[PDB]
Amino acid sequence: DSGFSFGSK
Amino acid sequence: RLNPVQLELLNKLHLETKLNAEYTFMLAEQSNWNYEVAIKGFQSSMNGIPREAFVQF
Repeated sequence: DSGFSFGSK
Repeated sequence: RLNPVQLELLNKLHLETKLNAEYTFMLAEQSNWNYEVAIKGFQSSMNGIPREAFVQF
């Protein structure tokens, strides 16, 4: 899976 | 693929956030490949990352 995000984009 | 530099970063990333390489990479990209932000990156969202991405870290 994907679409995940980390550092406040 | 990837540049030995970015790769090494993944290692530090998988050795600092240890949130699973594949995912860690997701961070190496979602973090602009900075590092400091990468790390913080993991420590950033830390509210959606699954148990698959977050392996004991």
